[PDB]
Amino acid sequence: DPPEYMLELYNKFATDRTSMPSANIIRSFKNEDLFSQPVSFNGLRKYPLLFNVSIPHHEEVIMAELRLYTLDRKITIFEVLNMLVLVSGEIYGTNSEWETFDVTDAIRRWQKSGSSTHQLEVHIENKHNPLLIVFSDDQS
Amino acid sequence: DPPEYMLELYNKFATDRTSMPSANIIRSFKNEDLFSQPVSLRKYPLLFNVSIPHHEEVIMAELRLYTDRKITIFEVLNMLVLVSGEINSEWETFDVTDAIRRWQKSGSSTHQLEVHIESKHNPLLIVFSDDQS
Amino acid sequence: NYCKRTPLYIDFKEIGWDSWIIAPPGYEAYECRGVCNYPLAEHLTPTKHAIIQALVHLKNSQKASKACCVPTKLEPISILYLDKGVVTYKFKYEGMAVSECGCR
Amino acid sequence: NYCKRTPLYIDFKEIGWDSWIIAPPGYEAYECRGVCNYPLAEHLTPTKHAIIQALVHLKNSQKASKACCVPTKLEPISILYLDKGVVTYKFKYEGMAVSECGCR
Ligand SMILES: *[C@@H]1O[C@H](CO)[C@@H](O)[C@H](O)[C@H]1NC(C)=O
Ligand SMILES: *[C@@H]1O[C@H](CO)[C@@H](O)[C@H](O)[C@H]1NC(C)=O
Repeated sequence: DPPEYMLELYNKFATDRTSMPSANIIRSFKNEDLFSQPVSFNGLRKYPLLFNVSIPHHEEVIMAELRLYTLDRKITIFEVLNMLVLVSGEIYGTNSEWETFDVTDAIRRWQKSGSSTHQLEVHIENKHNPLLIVFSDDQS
Repeated sequence: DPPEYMLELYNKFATDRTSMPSANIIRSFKNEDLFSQPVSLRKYPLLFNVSIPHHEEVIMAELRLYTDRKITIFEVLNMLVLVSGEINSEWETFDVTDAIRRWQKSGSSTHQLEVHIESKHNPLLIVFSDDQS
Repeated sequence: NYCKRTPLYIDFKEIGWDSWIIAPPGYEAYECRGVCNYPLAEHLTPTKHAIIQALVHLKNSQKASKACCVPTKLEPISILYLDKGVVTYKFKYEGMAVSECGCR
Repeated sequence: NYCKRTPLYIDFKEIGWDSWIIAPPGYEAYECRGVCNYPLAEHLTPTKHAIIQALVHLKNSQKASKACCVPTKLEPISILYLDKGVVTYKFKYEGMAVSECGCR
């Protein structure tokens, strides 16, 4: 099963000769949990995520973003070490289905902490499973 | 015809593996004879066909002369005093590295010099150059 | 007969490499067919040893083997695959397609 | 049978190269004899294209030719010669002798 985002990145950089990827290696990571959607007060719906990230230490992470599937809310992402806020922003309307969130600084610290299965939580005030994209450039 | 100096440096750096030439490329150039040696203070001129590639860097260049004297050598442009020194050793060297550095820009050209000694074994020029490609 | 850039289209489904290589289905890698005969031309990027080996085989074919028509420069291509089960896209997978042939 | 460093001593007087090469009289350039068959060993420094070509020749020998045993790394040697009539000594005449063989 090929992620649609990874298939789009292949075709885009081949068709459009004006742009090239920010990094040579673009890796796609998948979520582990697939059965959680707790709801709480004020419409504050939350759900956790988990990823098996193994980025070689001899590479430099140029960019890393989290892709989330939606249908006017404030999407704030956390990291379970009791929760570490990574990035928080706002979404507009129910028309756009996907969204990206920069987590480059988080993956850079995980490269020093070593390869580990990290867990995150998202708070919104075959399926479209969220995935993680890592742009890393080799130094060898 | 192999110059004795070029054969000696080959055997030296082949026998002794502790030392290497100052430059990879070592070229030998020969003088043009004019059978003249006025005496008074003996002087005699020399001429060389030097063609050093511009894509190389001249690390060092010395002139080998066959012989107390006051050897002062010149270069015919007026006359340009190259080096002056002090002097029975049979051969002797005099650094002309800066002279070849200007000749490297001038292109392949037949340069002429003059040697003044105040007081076969043909004098030759040795050029140590390292490639940049 | 001559050391040239003979075309050679490739398909990963024929070699079962569809397991890890997601895309593309194939590409034009080319190949370097022909033979290297002395004298060797400068447009074939020969080596100092290849020039000597061709002369020695000319004198005695049993003394030394022939020079060979092999790729000298290899261009990269963008591929999408799984590296240890991880969907990886490499815009520059170097060493795949041939751009220059020669003798060694 | 294997792409290996088979010995190959050379003498310039046999090829008439004593005209310009003053010294040495000869040297051990070695050679890379053998053949390259899939799977290619890591001791032969293969390439991404060389691995694919071996798979295609294994499947269909008519589709693509086989990989070749050619020198991959060439060490220098000190020589004394005439470069356009100029006595030149090159302490490192690169590309003369083979130190590592492989497939391409
Ligand atoms: C997933 O993570 C574990 C350690 O938590 C690791 O041993 C395993 O290799 C990872 N999965 C893959 C496909 O590498
Ligand atoms: C001497 O220098 C001239 C410069 O014009 C050059 O053409 C000629 O080839 C040189 N002599 C030799 C023997 O190379």
